[PDB]
Parts: sequence; C-alpha cells; structure tokens
Amino acid sequence: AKRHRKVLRDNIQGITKPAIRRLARRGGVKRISGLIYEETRGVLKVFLENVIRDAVTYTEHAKRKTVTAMDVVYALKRQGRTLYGFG
Amino acid sequence: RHRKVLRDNIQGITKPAIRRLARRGGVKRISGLIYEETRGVLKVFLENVIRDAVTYTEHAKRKTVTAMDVVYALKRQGRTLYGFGG
Amino acid sequence: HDPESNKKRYLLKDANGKKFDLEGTTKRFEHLLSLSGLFKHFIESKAAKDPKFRQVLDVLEENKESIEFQFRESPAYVNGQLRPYQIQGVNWLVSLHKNKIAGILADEMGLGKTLQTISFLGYLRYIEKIPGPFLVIAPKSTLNNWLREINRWTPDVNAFILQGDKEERAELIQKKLLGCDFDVVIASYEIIIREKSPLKKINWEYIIIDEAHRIKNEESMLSQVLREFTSRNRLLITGTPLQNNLHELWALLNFLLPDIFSDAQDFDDWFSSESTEEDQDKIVKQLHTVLQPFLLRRIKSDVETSLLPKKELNLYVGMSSMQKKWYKKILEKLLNIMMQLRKCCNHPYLFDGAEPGPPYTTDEHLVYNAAKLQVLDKLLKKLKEEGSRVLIFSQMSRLLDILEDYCYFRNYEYCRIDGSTAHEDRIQAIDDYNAPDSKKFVFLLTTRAGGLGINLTSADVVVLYDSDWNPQADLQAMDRAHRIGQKKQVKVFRLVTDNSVEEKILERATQKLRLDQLVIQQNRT
Amino acid sequence: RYRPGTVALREIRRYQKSTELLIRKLPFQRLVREIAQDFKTDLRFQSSAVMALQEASEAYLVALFEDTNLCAIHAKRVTIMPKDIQLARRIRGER
Amino acid sequence: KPHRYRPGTVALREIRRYQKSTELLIRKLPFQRLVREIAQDFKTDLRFQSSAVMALQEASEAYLVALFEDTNLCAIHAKRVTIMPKDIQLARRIRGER
Amino acid sequence: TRKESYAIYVYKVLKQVHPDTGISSKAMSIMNSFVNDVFERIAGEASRLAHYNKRSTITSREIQTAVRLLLPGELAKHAVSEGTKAVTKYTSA
Amino acid sequence: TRKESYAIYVYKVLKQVHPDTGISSKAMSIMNSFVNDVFERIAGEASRLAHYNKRSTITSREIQTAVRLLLPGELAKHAVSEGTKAVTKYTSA
Amino acid sequence: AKAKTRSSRAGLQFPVGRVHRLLRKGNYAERVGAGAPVYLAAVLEYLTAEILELAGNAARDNKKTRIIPRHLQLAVRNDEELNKLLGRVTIAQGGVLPNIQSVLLPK
Amino acid sequence: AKAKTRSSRAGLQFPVGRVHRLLRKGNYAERVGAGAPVYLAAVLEYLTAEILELAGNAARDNKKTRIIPRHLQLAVRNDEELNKLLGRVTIAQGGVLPNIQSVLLPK
DNA sequence: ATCGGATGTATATATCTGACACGTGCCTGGAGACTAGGGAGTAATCCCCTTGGCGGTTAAAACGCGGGGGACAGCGCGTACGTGCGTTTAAGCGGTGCTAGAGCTGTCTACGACCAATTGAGCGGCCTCGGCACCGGGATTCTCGA
DNA sequence: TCGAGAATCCCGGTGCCGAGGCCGCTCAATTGGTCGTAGACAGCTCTAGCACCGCTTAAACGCACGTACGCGCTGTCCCCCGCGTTTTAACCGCCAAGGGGATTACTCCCTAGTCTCCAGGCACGTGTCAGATATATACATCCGAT
Ligand SMILES: [Cl-]
Repeated sequence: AKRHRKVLRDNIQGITKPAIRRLARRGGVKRISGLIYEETRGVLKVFLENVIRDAVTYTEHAKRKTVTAMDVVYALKRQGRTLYGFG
Repeated sequence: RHRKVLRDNIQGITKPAIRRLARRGGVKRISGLIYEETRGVLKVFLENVIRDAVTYTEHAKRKTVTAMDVVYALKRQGRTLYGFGG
Repeated sequence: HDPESNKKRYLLKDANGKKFDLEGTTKRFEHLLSLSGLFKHFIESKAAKDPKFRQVLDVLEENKESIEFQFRESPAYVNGQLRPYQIQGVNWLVSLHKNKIAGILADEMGLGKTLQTISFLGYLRYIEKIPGPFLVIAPKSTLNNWLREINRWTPDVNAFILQGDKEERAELIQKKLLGCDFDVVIASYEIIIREKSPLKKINWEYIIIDEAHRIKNEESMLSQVLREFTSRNRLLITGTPLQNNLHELWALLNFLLPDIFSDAQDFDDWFSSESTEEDQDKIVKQLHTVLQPFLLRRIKSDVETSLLPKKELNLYVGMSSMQKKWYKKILEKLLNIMMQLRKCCNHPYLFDGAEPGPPYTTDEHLVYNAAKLQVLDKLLKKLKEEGSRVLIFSQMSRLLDILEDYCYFRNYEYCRIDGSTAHEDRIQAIDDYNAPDSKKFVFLLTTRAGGLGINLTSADVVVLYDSDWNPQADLQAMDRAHRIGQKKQVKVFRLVTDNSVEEKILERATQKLRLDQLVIQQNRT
Repeated sequence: RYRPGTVALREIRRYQKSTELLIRKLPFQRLVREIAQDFKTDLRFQSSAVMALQEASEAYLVALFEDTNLCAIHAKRVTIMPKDIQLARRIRGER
Repeated sequence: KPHRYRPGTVALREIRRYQKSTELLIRKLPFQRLVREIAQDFKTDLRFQSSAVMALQEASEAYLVALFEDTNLCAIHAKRVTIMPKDIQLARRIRGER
Repeated sequence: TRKESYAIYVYKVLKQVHPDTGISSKAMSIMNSFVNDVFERIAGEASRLAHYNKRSTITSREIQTAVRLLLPGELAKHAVSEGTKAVTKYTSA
Repeated sequence: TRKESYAIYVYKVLKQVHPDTGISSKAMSIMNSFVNDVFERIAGEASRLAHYNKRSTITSREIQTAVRLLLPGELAKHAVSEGTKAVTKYTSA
Repeated sequence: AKAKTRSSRAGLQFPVGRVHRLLRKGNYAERVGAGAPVYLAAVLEYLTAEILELAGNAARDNKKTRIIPRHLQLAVRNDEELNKLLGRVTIAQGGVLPNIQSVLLPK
Repeated sequence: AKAKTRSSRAGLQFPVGRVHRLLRKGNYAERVGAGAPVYLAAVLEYLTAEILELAGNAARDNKKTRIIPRHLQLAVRNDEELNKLLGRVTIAQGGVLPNIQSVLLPK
C-alpha cells in the first residue's frame, strides 16, 4: 500500500486555526466560535477562485504561460479592489 | 421663477410614504424613531446626486437639468439607471 | 597564554581591519612569477582598472625565506607515528605557508584525511610557536569527530564545538569567544552563517574548511560570509574538486588566493572557449601548470592497495509498452518539465493513475509495467544463490517506495535511509544491516543522502538504478561500499534506458567525468 | 377587528407586487428643487429629470430597508430601528 | 497556584499587538500551495511569479481583515461578543457578495 | 435631430424568438439602454486590454477576451460560441 | 529597460513640505501607483465628459469639471484653485 | 454591383456597420479590426435574445401579450448570473421579487 | 532661442510635457488642449503634496525620519476626504488603524 | 370545529390609446483603388521559474485540561407599537398664458496637429554612509488575588 | 481593600544595507513654421418649463385602545480561553538542468485607413385597431371570536 503516497492534508487546511485567529485579532474581535474556522476557509477559497480566474484570463490573452503580479493587479482592479504597491 | 424658496420640505417625505417603502422592502413592524433616520439618509443621497447633476449641467453651459445628466450622475456614483436614456 | 593575552591580540585592533596590504601581495607575486611566467595574463587582467597592482608588476619585473625544513617523520607532539605520505603532505603544507599562499588538499576520502591537518596545526603551534585562533568549518556530522581527533592526537590544546541552541550558543560565545579562551573553534556551516558578527571581530590566522566543495558557487551565502571574514591565510579540504565544471575550480581558487585568481573571465577564456584544433589539446591543457602548485591529490591505488577495483557495467534495458504509451504522451502536448521523461524511464507508476483500478494490489503485475524492474528482478534472483547483499540507489525516494513494496512482495528484507528518517533510527538501521549476521538481504539508499560517515561495507553489489547529472555523486555512492573495509569485489550495475533521455544524461555525465579526468587526474602525480 | 400583523403582511404582499411610485410626486419635486438651490441659483428642471431622481431614490430606500430588516432579524427582533439602519449602511460602505 | 490571567485579558493584548504591526499573518508556503491547486482548475501548467503570489496574499489578507471587522460589528449588534458563522453570512449578504 | 437607436433590431430579434408577442415603448427604451451599456462595457474592457498589451488595434481576440472576462460562466460560453460561429460565417462568405 | 516613473518629482515635492524627511522604496512605489491611478481617473472622466457634449478637444475646462467630480469637499476646492493659478501663470508667461 | 450588408453576410440581425462606426468614432483605439464588429454584434444579439425570451416567458406567465419593465425585472432578477450581470443596475418601473422572511409569517 | 521647460513656465514641479504626451497617447480624445496638461500637473502636485505632508507628520509622530507604507496608511485613513478618495484602495504592507470596540474593554 | 365578515380573485363589457404598419428621403454604409505601417516571424541573450531531492533551526502548531463566564432559555411587565375611525388638507388633473433658453445654421478665426532640428532632462549604473533593526537591562505599569 | 508578578517601554550600543547623491548618455521635449478645421460667436426659431387658478377627493393626521414584544433579570451548562508540553512543518540554504519571457534588432506583407460614388436602410411622419385598463359582480377563500 505504501507504493501509494498517503493522501496529504487538504490544502485549504493550510489556513490553520492560529492564522485565522491572528486575522480575527487584527480585525478586532475578542472571542471566536468553532465554526468560523471553516466558514472563513470557504470564503477565502471563493475569493481566490474569482481573482485567479480573472488573472488567468488576462495571462492567457497575453499568450503567456505565466501569471504575473501585474495581471493580478489588473484582476483586482477589475473586481474593484485596487491595490497599491505592485505596479 | 417666483415664490419658490421653501423650508422644511423634508417633512414632505411623509410617514406613510416611509411605511410603504418599508412594506415593499418586506418590513412588518416599524419603530417610531425610524422616520428621522430615513429622512436624513434620503437627504444625503439626494444632495450627492443633485450635486453631481448640477456639476454636469454647469459644465455643459446649460442651466436646465436634464434626465440624461441625472443618469450620468447616477452612473458615476455606480447606480446605473435604465429607462431614461443612454 | 592567559585570556588577557588572547584578548589583546585576537580582537581587531582597528574599526576597519580590511585594507590593501602591499608586502604580502608583492611577496606572492614575486614567488609565483618566479615559479612560472603564465601569471602575467592574470596580472594584466587585474591591472586593467586598478594600477597599483600594475606598479607591483613593474617593480617586481624590471628587477631581473621559505626554509627547506623538510619536517621529517612524525614528531612527538602528535601522538604516535603515521603514514610517510602524510609527512609529505605536511611538508607540502609547510612550504605552502612559507610561500605566503594557500592550497587545496584533495586527498581521496578515507586516506588519512584531517590527520595531516591536525599535525600541521601542531607544527604551527610548536615550530612556528604561533597560538590560535583557528576556525574550522565542517559539516555537523563531523564536528564531534574533529573534536575527538584533535583531543586524542594533540590533547594539549584548546578546542570546542560551537553547537547548541540559541541561548547555549550565546552563553558559550560570551564565555569563550569573547572570552578568548580557545585555540581552535570547531563550528558547522549553518553555525557559521548564524554567528557571523561575533566571529568577524577576530583576527583569524587560518580558516580550515573541510569538504571545501560546498564552497563552489560564488553567489552562495557562505562564500560571501567567508569573504567578509578577515584572516591571514586559508586552507581547503575536499576530495572531489571540479565536480561538474571548470568554473567551480576557479571559484575554489578565488577564495584560496583572491589576489591571484581575481577574474573569472580570464580563467574561463584560458581553455574553455577555444575548440578548433590542437589549441584545444596538449599545449592548452599543459598550460594547467597554473593549477600545479595550488593542489595535491592522492589515490587509493597508491596507498593501501587492498580494495580490488571496480567492475562497472551498463544494462541497456528496452522501453516497455506502458512506458512507451506514457513516453509518447509526455513527448507531445501536471507535466511541466523534462524530469517527467526520466520519471517515465524509471517506472510508469510514479505518475498518478498508472496503477489499474485502482483496487490496491501489489501482485506480480508490478514488474510487468516496468523495463528496468524486470532486469532488476532477474538480477536479484540470480544473485540470491550467491547471497551477495545489495545496495540499491536512486534519485527519488518516491521510486524507492515502489521498489520496497516490490521488495516485500517477493518476501525480501530491506532497510531504508532517506531524507525523512532521523539520525538515531539511521544509526540503528546501519547497525542492523552491518550486523555480523544480518537477515536483511537488500538495503535502500538515495544517491545524495546520508552524508559521508555511512559505512555500508558489508555487501558486494551496488546497482545505480538511476543515473545522476553529476558523476561525482554516483562515485560517492559507489565508494560508499567501495571504501576501505569491504574486501570482496565490489560490483556496480548502472541501468540505462535506450532511445530515451537517459542516454543523453549518461553522455553529458561522461563529458563532465572525462573533463575531470583530463584536468586533474593525469597531472595528479 | 384584525390582530396586529395581518394588515401589515397584506400590505407587504400588495406593495411587493405593484410597480408604481410610493412617494408623492409634487412633494418630492419641491424637496429636489429646494436641495438644488444650495449648489447653483435659479435652476430649471426637466420633468423626466425629476422622474429619474424619484425612481433612483425609492429604489435606494427599498434596497436599504431590505437590509435593515435582515439586521433586525439577526438580533432576534421583528422591529427595525435606527441602530439597524446605521449598522446596515455602515457595513454597506456608505458610513 | 501560579499566576493566571483572566479570560479576555490576553485576547485584548493580542488585539492591540496585531493592530499595530504590518507583517503577513498567513504562512507563505501554505498560501502558495492553496493558490496553485486552485489555479490548476481553470488552466493547467501555470508558472507563478513570487510577486504575483505576494500580491494575491496581500489582497486576500486585507479582504479577510475587513470581513472580520464587519462580522465583529454584526456580533456586537446582536448583543454578543462571540462571532458565529451567521454573523459572517449576514456581513457578506449585506455588502452584496451573497 | 435623427436620434439613432437599436429598436428596429431588438424588434427583429423579439419577433424571431417569440413570434407573436409585442413590447412597449418603455421596455424598448430599457432594452436600448441595456444594449448601449453592455456595448460600452465590452468596448472599454477591450480598449484597456489593447492598451495593456501595447497593441494598437481592437480585434476579435480582444472582444472575445473582454466578453469572457465580463460575462459570468455559462453566458460567457454561449456568447463566445455565437461570436466565433458568426465570424467564421462572415469570413467564409 | 528604460521605465518611466514619477519618483523624481514626488521626491521634489517631498523636499519642499518636509525638507529633511526621506521616503522608502515601497512607499515610492505606492506613490507612483497613486499618481498613476489619479491620472487615469481624471483623464477617463474628462474623456467621457467631452464625449457627452460632442466635443473633440479635451482641455482645462473638462479637467476642472473632472476634478470637481472626483474630489470630495475642500480637496476639490483647493485643487481647482491651484489649477487655475497654474494655468493663469503659464498663459501669462 | 448590388451591395450586401456585412450583417447579412455574417447571418446576424444587429447592424455591423453601426457597431464598426461606434467603435471607430468612440475613442477606443487607433485601429479597429474587421472581425471585431461582427463578433461584438453577435454577442449583443445573443444577450438580447436571452433576456428577451425570458421576458416573453414571464409575459405569457402573466397572460400578457406585450412586454413591460415589470416583466424585464422579473426575468433578470429570477435568472441567476443574469442578476449577477445586472447586479448594480436599476430598472425603471420594475419592482421587487415577491419575498417575505420566514420568521415574519404567522404561526 | 533658449529652451525653457513648460513646468518652469507654469511654476510647477511635475512634468507638463510628459503629462501632455500621456494624455495624447492614452486615447482619451481626438486632440488635447494646451492648458490641460498644466491643470492636470497642478492637481497631481497638490494631491501628492497633501499626502506627503500628512505622511511626514505621521512619521515624525512615530519618531522616524523616513516615510513607510505604514505611515502612508495612517495618513490616508486618519483624514476624512483622503479616506473617501481612497476607500476602495488597499495599501500593501499598510496595516490597520488601532481600534477596539468600546463594549469589548474590561468593566 | 363552526360560523360571519372582509378581502382577493375570476368574469363580462366598454374605452381608448398606444403599438404597429406604411410611405419618403437622405444620409450613411458598401464598393473599388492605393498605400503604408503595424504586427507577425526570427534570432541572440540574460535572468527567472519548475521539479525532485537533502540537511538543519526553530518557532509555530497541535493536543490536553481546568474552569470560568457567556450563550441560550425561560419568565414577567409595561410600554410602544398596530388598527380603526373621523376630519382636514393638499396632491393630482385640467386648463390657460408667458417666455426663456435649448437647439439648429453660418462663418471665419485661433489654435491644435505634423514635421525638422536641437538639446538638456531624465534614466541606468555605482558607491557610500547614516537610519533603522536588534539585543539586552532597568524601570515602569498594569493585572490579579487579598 | 494593597503587594506580587508578568508585560512593556525606554535607554545605550552595535551592525548592515537602502537611499541618495554623482556621472555618462540618449531620446523625448522644445522651438520654429505651415495649415486645415473645431468651435466661439452671432442670429433665428419654437419647445418645453414655469406659474397660477379651480375642483375633488383620496391620502394624512390626530386620537383612542389593547396587546404582543422588547427588554431586563435569573440559572445553568458548555464551550472557548489560557497555560503546559510535545511534535512538525515552514524557512533557509543548495543542486542540477531545462524552458519562458523580456528585451533589441531586424525583414516584410497584408490589412487597416483614406479617398471618391452612389444607392438602399433607417428614421420620421402619418394613419389605423386590439390589448390593456376601468367598472361592476359574483365566488372562493383566510381570519378571528365563540
Ligand atoms: Cl575524510
């Protein structure tokens, strides 16, 4: 069976409990429930899907196999989340 | 033109009008302090939109406000209105 | 001495102790130009921008003590007697010092290495009467080995290892380093990067760096840090100089003598960029004499005899059907690199979905979907009668997983060492396999793993089931069983796939190996 | 006599089905051309301009109440309050 | 009995610690793994610039921080101090993402 | 005078999708506003694309990228299909 | 290789308000992006404003109206005053 | 020879000459390709046909023969991902989708 | 004659010539006027001076003589007009304004 | 559970007005030369990204347990809403007059485009040295059992 | 209720590396000179806005009442925080070879833009009728008090 690498922990589980706790602290919350740790992961995954979709559209229009920071900036500005400091 | 400067016309946004807007919003029970908040927010919204419309009108050297100018102001604010032009 | 005498001398007397010294560089230029005249190329190359070296050239040219203390058989200060060629090496080192230059020691691993080093340090302390400091940079696995060697063949010195956690290292530094209560400071690479600032503010005599081949890239952080260190001279220890290129030899030389080999372009235009006629031949290769004084290498065929040689063979396997379809799929188009070609040449099941089903089974069908593995199975079956234990190497541990599951499918007894197995279980594993009667037929390993202290000497056959870009890594894997110790004939079987990229990898490996052959080995003497 | 709630629900159903204007045209026009004279003096207006202003204003207010109601329900009430509007339009980004 | 703070007095200390610094609160490698396995869907065989991944992480962290602030306001408005998934759902519904 | 519109074309599309229904003046005006708004959105996105890639011409590739970047999912796929088959027919004829 | 930026002018404005305060690289990039964004907003709004009135030329009147539309409150007031002052000085020179 | 409109050549119904002229005198780029007007007209025609068949279905659902802004609003708001396209848009003389919260309903 | 920069004639610091070229090549109109670059350069200069003055004040408050994105963020978010102008914008490596809800403090 | 109101909800009929059909002309889109320049193809080169692996440090991360305080539920109560009914009041329609100012036409300048020549202003590359990060340690201060 | 103890801030005192001048070069901004045409500016027209005056009659307004509901208080679990202890994965570094992309420098060709002509497509002005309101009108169908 050890021919097959045992399936790794899911990538969305890489946003650990302490990381979400730190984000919530910077947001200014004191107490935190136990289901936020999955609701937040879902929200982050959805946001990332949208931005990645737009960035990939740009980078394949440009005839390149390389997503670039300036494409990410274009995608964010398209969504209406302009970001200063990268282009 | 004549006898048009008026005061307290925000009191013309009557309480039953607020209640009808609340019903279309699907609100069942309404507190008594709600009308002043509604008048304040409506006045702020109107001030912004009318400011932008008057800016467009002044730039075009006109001095009559057109529905197309109102549409421009609304679209610039991000509230695209369909039906009156564009 | 006492700590205060060490404090009055060790610490940098000035704020900026790094400055151009003229006497030493003039001495080096005069001695080397006396040795040979090819160096004028380097000197004119370095004088193009800065002309004070050009006035050094002028003064040393227009005007046209390294006492021969042979330092014979092992003096009493180093306990016991030792190999006469080691006395020859120490004489080499002494003459190197007395000519105010440095030089790589390139003795083959296991040929009494670091012993000449400690003896030379004792010579410095007793015949030259000079105390420390002496920085020693070695891989972590050899720190305690170095310390034991120093403390058991020249115990009347000060030497400690600079290892530990943050706080233990900090207190040790403030106690001894800033305390100036040492003669030799044993430290590891990572420690050298970590403890840069305290170690800078010491007037170093030498900086001994074992396995010097680690410093072969001049953009490496360790190379930058060592350049930033102040020292009087240097000394390099490594068994495989010029592993896979000619430029890295210049990279070693630059750290050795930063005032001689100060230009990369000059050295890479010395021989490399000229291939038309005999100018790529005898004359240009005999221009190697520039490398003659800076290096010494000795072979296991000059010294201990024993160790019958090697019997390297090649087993040209043929592509299998599933391998064929995967290889054609890869060639024309997850997959993002040519490394997929080598993966396919090794075993198709590395790619996901290659196992049919999957219902998870480990039956005889494994060797069916593999070219090399069938030859491997037949080879193991043939070797089982003579009971010769096996060391299998590879480039991917993920391949070793398939191989070990094959291993226990046919009921064999293996034992792994990879990048994930810790130190203590590694040690117990090597003890188990090297037992006087060990019931573990095969042993698995990764080519570039385990360091150098591994002593898998109990077996006789070593299959390089995959090849490597650097032939030196494969050579280390081979001498891992061919070192002193094992006395039966060591047999090594590389497996090569035809009509595939493995031919190209082998061919480039042979280019680099023969380049190493022509550059160093004949002129090794 | 009906109980408190029945007439409110029937009114909700009535007004969520019509399309006509819930604010009086002439009071809204007076308010609009009163606000106007604080930016420029002696303006004229188009009937369709005031009509568009009303159509946007009521849409804004209805959309705001549709969030005020959700905020009220989130607090285990059924009544809407000034704090409900303040929270709704603070989250929406209008401060 | 050893010294022990009462609940909340460490939470506020972390609140004011993190509302004062500027570094990234998510580890780099897990986030890179996340938005590479997400990008594997729309198109395969992509190469990501380090700067591109950094911009993505900056934007996502800012988004989550703002969302958590509005969730905090929702929870306070509900006469609570603990945030719950209903607060996040309401916050995203109001602002228009639901 | 002579203000132009899309009414004559919207009416044709209506009469070929629902052969026996009508449309009021206000609804026709709303459809006109919709068409103008969508045209402006797509053209603006295409112009920004062409400026982004330092090209100096709008073409079918920019239009297709803009529509796939502006319309959500299933609408984007059908719109792309429509545009490609229309352009192929035009090129052939 | 030659990439143009507003860094050398932002670090002349800085040395007139705070004559002895430096600015980091990241802040410089943010400043360049900010002036780029504001330029884009003003230029786009002025272009649309010209297109609405069927004018072919963009000029200071459209720039004034665009800044009065984009900037809030006293910021627009001061910016308009400064722009008029600069235009009058230039046309007098 | 007798002229053949490019919209007839492409088999479309929206005008390609008008789209080309707008793209040209609309300050979008210095040059405009020849397939771009055709592609854009096809896309516009598709979106019009989609929203218009939804509006016709609503009009027939209300037993009306003509289409009105109420029907347009019903179609757009009911259809997901057309609602997402017209997310920030306001349709005059439209309305709201019939919707009452669950907790408001009588026991 | 002798060259005399348009910025110097206007008494400005921002490049009037480069602003003019950007306006002309950005496909904003058919032809740009003559006072438009001057007006736009003046406006950009005003906005930059305002931002930098506030950021330098924040840096001095933090006892550091060098503006950083944290100082830019503090300057922008502590003024109402600037914050309204840059509401959607997010500053990289900016951080958050210190803020704790009053009901969250100990009794 | 039953019965009595009150409120939508189908159903027939008259009115009208707004959508739809039809004729004209005029302007704009299509047809046909002619060209130039934008973009496609090629080719050096120099740096960045990928894949698989190894070795080492060390903070975070994970898991466990106690216990406290907060959420959730239940209960009482006293308003603050909803409902309903008279009675004012002002919005809506319908009309009229008055007029300004929004819109269309001519025309004839100033002023923006284009081109050539020229030159300083800005950009890339290099070196360095203060500004800031880091590490104690000592002193202050802020929380928590009494 | 005041001491005990942990956290934090403020001093000095290193180090290091990013900003910030300095220099050479080149290429876009400046100056000078046509010239073709937007767009002020004047003038004429007539449409849509503004202003009242009158009727009527439905929406607002004020007042009563009584009754659900929002709010405060009280318990009680339970679940989330805070602190220890152990494990592990992130983060540097380092190796090998590739391809990808960003320049710069070209060549060249085909597809746009620019003209000149000229007819049909579409926009506007009309003239119809049937689809959509308006009234009544009977029926079905919740809601609330016994
Ligand atoms: Cl050795």
